[PDB]
Amino acid sequence: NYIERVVSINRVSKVVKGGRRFSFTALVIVGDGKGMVGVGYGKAKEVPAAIAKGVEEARKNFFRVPLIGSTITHPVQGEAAAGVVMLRPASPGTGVIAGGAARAVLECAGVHDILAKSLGSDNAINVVHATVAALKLLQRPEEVAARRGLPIEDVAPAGMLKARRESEALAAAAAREGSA
RNA sequence: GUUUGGAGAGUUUGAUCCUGGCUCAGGACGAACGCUGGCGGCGUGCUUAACACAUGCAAGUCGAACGGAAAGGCCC
Ligand SMILES: [Mg+2]
Ligand SMILES: [Mg+2]
Repeated sequence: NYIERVVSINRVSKVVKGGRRFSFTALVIVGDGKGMVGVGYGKAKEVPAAIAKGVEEARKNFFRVPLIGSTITHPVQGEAAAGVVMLRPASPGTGVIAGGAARAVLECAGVHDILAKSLGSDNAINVVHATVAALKLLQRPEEVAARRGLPIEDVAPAGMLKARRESEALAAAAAREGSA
């Protein structure tokens, strides 16, 4: 099951000697809610065809979000095309505290608890791009440990190790219930 | 050491991105005004003229400091 959010529909227009030739653009976000998300921008003469092209471009651009539990690993600031988004991890229960465009990215990413603030341009297209830039700056503790050559207990905070442990237990629980 | 904690929307253009102001959704009050109005608990009430003030109260008490004797009391 893929969750699909249409963030914005924009009616654009070319000009010609005969008048204005209108077109539609759709910014579409597709994800599985398991830490995969893709962003697709589709444009066509009609709204449904624009959305459909957006869905396809999003699936072409699936990428993986490092998620410790139901939260991002560490605070990050992504900047793209004047868009600036700050992401901060939150404790369980906080919920998605995010603005409209960033909410669509993070919900489809399956982030359940996050604090997100937009600090630059309010243009939905560029806010989405900035949010993706931030999510690409997220690092896994496993990857930090390897890149540093140190063990995991040496590079990460004990409380993040703990939250890792419990999240692995719930993954095992779902595997037990699902294979039973 | 460390989680207990940040949401945005509209509006410059034929269309676009940016910059940038304006406006709105929240909360608060020693409040006022309009419509409406059942009860109780607990608070609270001149923000203006340190303007002017009828009337009654808001500082007395001690006979174990003292001479005394108007009111009571008791004794002729
Ligand atoms: Mg701005
Ligand atoms: Mg006064």
